Amino acid sequence: TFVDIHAIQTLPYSNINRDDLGSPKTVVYGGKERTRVSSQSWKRAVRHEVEARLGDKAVRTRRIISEIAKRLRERGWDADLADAGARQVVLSVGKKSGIKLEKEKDSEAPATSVLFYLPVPAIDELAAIADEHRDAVAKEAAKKTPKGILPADRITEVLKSRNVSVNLFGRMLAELPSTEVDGAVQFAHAFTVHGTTVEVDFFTAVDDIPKENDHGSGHMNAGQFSAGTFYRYANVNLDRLVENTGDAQTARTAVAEFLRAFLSTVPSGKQNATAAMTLPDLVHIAVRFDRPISFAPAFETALYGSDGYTLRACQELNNYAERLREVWPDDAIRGYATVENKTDLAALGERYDSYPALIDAMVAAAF
Amino acid sequence: TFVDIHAIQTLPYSNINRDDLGSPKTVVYGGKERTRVSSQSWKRAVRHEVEARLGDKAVRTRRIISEIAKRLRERGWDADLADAGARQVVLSVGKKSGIKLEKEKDSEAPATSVLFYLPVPAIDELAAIADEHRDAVAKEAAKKTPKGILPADRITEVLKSRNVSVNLFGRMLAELPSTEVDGAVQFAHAFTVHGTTVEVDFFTAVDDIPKENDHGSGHMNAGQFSAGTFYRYANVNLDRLVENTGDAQTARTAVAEFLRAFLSTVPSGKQNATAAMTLPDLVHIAVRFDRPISFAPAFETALYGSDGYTLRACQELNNYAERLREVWPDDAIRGYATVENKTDLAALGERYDSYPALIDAMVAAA
Amino acid sequence: TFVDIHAIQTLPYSNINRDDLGSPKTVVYGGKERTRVSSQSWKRAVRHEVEARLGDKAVRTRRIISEIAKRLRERGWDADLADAGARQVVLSVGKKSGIKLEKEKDSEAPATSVLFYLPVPAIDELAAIADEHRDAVAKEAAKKTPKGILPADRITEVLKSRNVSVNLFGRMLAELPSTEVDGAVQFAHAFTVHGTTVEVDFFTAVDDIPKENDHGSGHMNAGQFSAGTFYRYANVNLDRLVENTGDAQTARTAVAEFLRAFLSTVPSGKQNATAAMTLPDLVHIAVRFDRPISFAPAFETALYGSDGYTLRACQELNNYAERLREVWPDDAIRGYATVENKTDLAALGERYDSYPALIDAMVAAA
Amino acid sequence: YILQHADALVKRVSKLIVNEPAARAALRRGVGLAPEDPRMLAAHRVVAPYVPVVHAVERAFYAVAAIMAAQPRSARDQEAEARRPNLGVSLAQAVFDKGLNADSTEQRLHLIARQNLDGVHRHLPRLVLYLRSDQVHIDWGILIRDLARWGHTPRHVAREWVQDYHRTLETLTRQAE
Amino acid sequence: SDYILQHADALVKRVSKLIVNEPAARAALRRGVMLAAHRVVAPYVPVHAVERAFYAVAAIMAAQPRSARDQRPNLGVSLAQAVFDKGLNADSTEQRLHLIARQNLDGVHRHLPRLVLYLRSDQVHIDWGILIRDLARWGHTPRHVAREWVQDYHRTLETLTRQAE
DNA sequence: CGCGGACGAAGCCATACCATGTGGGCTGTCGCCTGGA
DNA sequence: TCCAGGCGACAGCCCACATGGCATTCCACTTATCACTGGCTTCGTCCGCG
RNA sequence: AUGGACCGCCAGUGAUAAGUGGAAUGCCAUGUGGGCUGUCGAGCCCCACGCACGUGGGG
Repeated sequence: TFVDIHAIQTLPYSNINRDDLGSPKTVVYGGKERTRVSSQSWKRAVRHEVEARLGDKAVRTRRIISEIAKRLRERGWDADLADAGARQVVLSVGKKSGIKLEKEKDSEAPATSVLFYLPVPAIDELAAIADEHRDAVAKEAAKKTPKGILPADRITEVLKSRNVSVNLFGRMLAELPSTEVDGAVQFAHAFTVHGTTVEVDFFTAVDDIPKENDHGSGHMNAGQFSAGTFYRYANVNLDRLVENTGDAQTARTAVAEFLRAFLSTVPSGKQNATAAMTLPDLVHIAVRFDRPISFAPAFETALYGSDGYTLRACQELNNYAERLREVWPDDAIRGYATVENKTDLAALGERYDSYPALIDAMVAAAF
Repeated sequence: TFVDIHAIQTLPYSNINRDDLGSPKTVVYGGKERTRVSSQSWKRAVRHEVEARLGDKAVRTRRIISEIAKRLRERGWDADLADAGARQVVLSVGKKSGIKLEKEKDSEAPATSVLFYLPVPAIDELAAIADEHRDAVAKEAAKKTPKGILPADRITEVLKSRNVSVNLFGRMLAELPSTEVDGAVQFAHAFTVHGTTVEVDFFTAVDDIPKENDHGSGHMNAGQFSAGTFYRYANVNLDRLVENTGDAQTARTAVAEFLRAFLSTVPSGKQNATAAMTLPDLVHIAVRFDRPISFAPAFETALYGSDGYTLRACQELNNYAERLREVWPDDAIRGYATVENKTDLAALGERYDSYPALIDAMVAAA
Repeated sequence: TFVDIHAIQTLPYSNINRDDLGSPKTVVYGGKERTRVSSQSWKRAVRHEVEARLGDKAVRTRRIISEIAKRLRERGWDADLADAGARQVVLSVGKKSGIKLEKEKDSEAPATSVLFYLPVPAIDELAAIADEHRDAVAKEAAKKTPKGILPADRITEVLKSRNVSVNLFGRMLAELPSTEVDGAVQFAHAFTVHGTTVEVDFFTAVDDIPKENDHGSGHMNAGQFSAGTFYRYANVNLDRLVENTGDAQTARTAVAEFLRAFLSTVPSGKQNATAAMTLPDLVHIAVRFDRPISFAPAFETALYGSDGYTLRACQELNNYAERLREVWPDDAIRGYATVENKTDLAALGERYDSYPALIDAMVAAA
Repeated sequence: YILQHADALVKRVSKLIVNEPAARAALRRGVGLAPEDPRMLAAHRVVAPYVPVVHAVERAFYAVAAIMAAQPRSARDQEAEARRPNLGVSLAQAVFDKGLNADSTEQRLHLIARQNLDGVHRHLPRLVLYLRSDQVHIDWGILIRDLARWGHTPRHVAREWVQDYHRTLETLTRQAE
Repeated sequence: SDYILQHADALVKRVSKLIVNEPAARAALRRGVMLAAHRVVAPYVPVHAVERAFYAVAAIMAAQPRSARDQRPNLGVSLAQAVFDKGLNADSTEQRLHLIARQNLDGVHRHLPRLVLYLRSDQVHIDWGILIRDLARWGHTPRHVAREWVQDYHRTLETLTRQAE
């Protein structure tokens, strides 16, 4: 009930997700530096793709007061009645003197101090519960320091509204641990299979209008960049996912679309100026019934180069899957697709013809 | 009578169990920092796995009053009769007024100061002894400050009910030193075999619904992570384990499942954001009849890199096991499995084919 | 006639014997802090192992009245006759009104103030001498303040009954200076060879059953641990040991088993959760006929690291033993075993093959 | 002499953490660590201009500034409600009023007072954050200057916290007649 | 630690006079930003990270523009003095100092020449001697010197700023 | 029978809440070769 | 023999970013243990030794 | 040769048994490094042959 997915994807000279100063994130694995792509980045691209197709819109935000007030102004409420209304809806949960909120701003609707994660119909329904108490909201707004008047039970029941992205990726809310759902997909960081140093790109910004006595450009900097063959992995705890979704068919659709989004997508970080759109050179899905397992140790010993890295990484992943398969014997299902027909990878299962076919047959075998 | 188990397991860029400030726990060994995984974490993951298979459910908790009250509400008692009942079961032990209880919550059974560790049938049976004295409990609730009325002998004998996790890991209870059981498994902390510094990972939480069309994001931070090749070790004192379990057949099942859970499991600390699930690249079980032995000193001199660490760590553990074997001669059994067919590890015994096979042949030799 | 033994043993991240607050005991040597293991802890592990093999059970206790009364109850005496009997055996040995006792807590037999150190057959024989005067003891219990009736000469001769652990470690008894035996083994504290600071582990025992709204740990705290390469040393005054034991074969067996227990054993302080069992990486036995000598001054200048400490400690002990040997020349015996074949330690004597071989050849040469 | 700088820092940091999050987040990530650790390379911007001109003094400033920025929002919302005591007095006011465990606080106080310059910085942050978890009014300027004088002799700052703690405990108990 | 500073000082004066005097060896040492180093700076070196700390900064010295070529605070003070006086942007040099102070040994030699040359293009005074003992000190303890640079920068920047009013 | 060694006999005892400020001392360097003094 | 010069030719300039964001709750344990020995005074007698 | 000379406070000791820091997270949106260029006589010694212009051999 653990769907493991491995994939070797070689990214050209680009910068997927930079650090806090421009440089690309790097790991120190097996003694050598290795550029890496954070897990949250791919998880975000994946979610936007999955929910993109399955138009669920699992909006993550802070300014819920602003949009609840926006829905209330669309449904007839006045500006102040809407603002005080939304602030009452968020403040009417009353754990510890109501919800915790940031220092109020001059005139805009303040943003809660905790990031919510709800679908859009949830916001609409919150505005509905707010609209059902018009008189009550006005009556509290007439005071100077109002309190909660909303039925914290049902609004608290609206915050528990899950979603495909909520089910897979999970949610956290400290002030309301009753709505906290645990994630079902273990997403790992993507590190290179070979040590790569960063290359300093010197770029200049030229001004298209000339003055005499100078030819200086509009700007001068050095953006860091790096290329390499990234290794990626993810696990899907089927049991817990079917628990979150409840049904088994919706769960099957969510895992199938998840896997297709995991292979398909590529982040949008510094991609407009360095097109790095690519496809994984190796895709290996395995269905394990005891515990998920990653092939990261295969890539601890860094690979020296001057040659290619796709073939060496593929066949070396093969060897590690072979010995690992004969050291932790288990009755599991294995399948893999590959964009190179030179070698034949035996230990990776039965070579399917294409990525979507592989995903379909593996999700099918996983029920 | 000492089942020793060693294992080299290389964990990728992750954070198994953070410290009280986010960073991973680190040792200062051989002069260099070395990230480590505390023993309590692996022991917790292991027990949850063993009791998972062996559905014994060795619940560790404080709120025993609340759950006993839950059992009494399931068995017909009223809310107040259940609460006062459970408090009577707890207050009728200890050589003083009762076991130390302090500051209750608001509308809910208080929490004992000390920590209990019992199986689920033990709690149920506690509710049973409480159920046999309905009238007494009701009569005591009528007063303002009740006292103990329950037969401390049998409830005290129910608190002594052991379990697989209780047998291996042991229990402590100050108000009842008669129920304190001594552990039979020595679990060691897992330190890297090479000095590793912490890696700061700047991260951001983008927020939808833009207010100013700015690229301003709901939240920023920097979480500490680290990777490396951890060394792990554990001992199983067969003698004391057979004493706790009593039988010799139950003990064998507990030790076999212990070793398999020790290799299989990995904690659940910051895994949803970094899948650090892995298997040990080297496993060495040894059966010693005189004293347990650890290979920690072999990894004191940190290993410098730019090369791999799996092969170097494996062959170096081999060398240390060989010279150590020829310096402390002993009649022991040795076997090992390995996920690398490059080198030949002689001193580690006879290379079995797989982890469960090695475990079967070694528990058998025990 | 002095068997000196030196040993370098690196203990991993652990806490052998904590202080009165959890922290590990530390010395301020050569200006720097250094975690240490007290001498009495190792001495206790050693004795329990030696007596373990040589099943002599040199029980050190206070409740001699409780066990003498138990022996008398096994042999037919009534509970009160046994209690009063034992109290007669203890009350008939001091100057008057017997040895000093403590306030009786329960109706249970009281505990004497001093610590006795006897083997189990000694207690048995004491119960025998008490049984030889059944009628007399019963007659004394009839009074309100009884006195001594036992033949203080033979019971005093029974308290002087030695043992292997009594012979090596010695005994003290203030109220009976006639039974005081002097120890024959000088045991030293074990300090690190490099400055080590303590490090805090943050642990949270979490409760297994969830609470209605929130979920927090059951208890959070932090224990102090430390790792490092300890230096250990001990002396065995053969002359006085053969004087205490009397024979030379029993003495030879006692010193051989002492050395083997000195290398083998490791304390039991928080080992159930750290698995800090190890062996000395270097063992140097020397037999000197003039005076015992320790190598502590060699390790005064603390060692800086980022590298290993085993090799540096080994070669530095070598250097100090070489120059020290050429500054205090003497016709002594030197032998050593080592768990690291990189360097060749010349000044330590002739490299034997293994620890038990080294001990056998050195005890033989003595 | 140092207390004055201490009051400067406590002033602008006490208003800084509540008035803008950038510095509170750059300082929060520096609790209990060395002034050169890369993770704290973002805190110099705010703290570096106030140290005067030994490393014990800078350790004191950075460590306690971080402590002031890592306290929970409850402790800051009460910290911003609007001779003088050490933190020992704070511990006694915490046990006597807010019901902490006496036998525990006593052994944690003697545990911390019995350590070296580095043990007070590793054991201190969780202790003070626990005290601010119970919202006891702790004085920061005295805490830092104390840590500053903690480096010349491990006797002249410990003994006064221990004796001051017990003194104020028995005065709070004798005053409860 | 001063034993490296004095040698570095002799090297900086001899190299300064040599670059303004002889253009041949100037352009020959500038090409590295390395045989020329082996024949020019080799007699001024007593760990190879120190030697590279010498010839690397020597090349940076020979690569500076003539304006700043014909003419004790560390580099942190130099950057603060450049930012306040000569209009450099604060939010950019701060980001650059963090960027440099976070890297390892091989990183500072890669991101340092561009910034040093750029601040030098405004006739800023760099006590090259201590810069050489700083890059030499980068091997012994990296985060300590980086700390000195960042905290020194902010320290003197706010000290001079409040000093200006 | 003659006697060693060890103890014991007391005199003695003891109604007109607050504090601490300190430090300072060690180290060696080059560019080499021809010409002229 | 020692001080001093020298040692083909090796580029100049100009420009260097603006903004926005930095989270919350909770948990902090128990009990048992804490030694004696003495540094006074003379003599007579008493139990044990030879 | 000093209110001193001679002069041991001292023989015995496990601090012990128990413990997840844990759940959540795009660092992002924008950039010419540019204008200019042929790589074409002092040297230290020996010997040989020499048209006293030099040529070759061994150091």
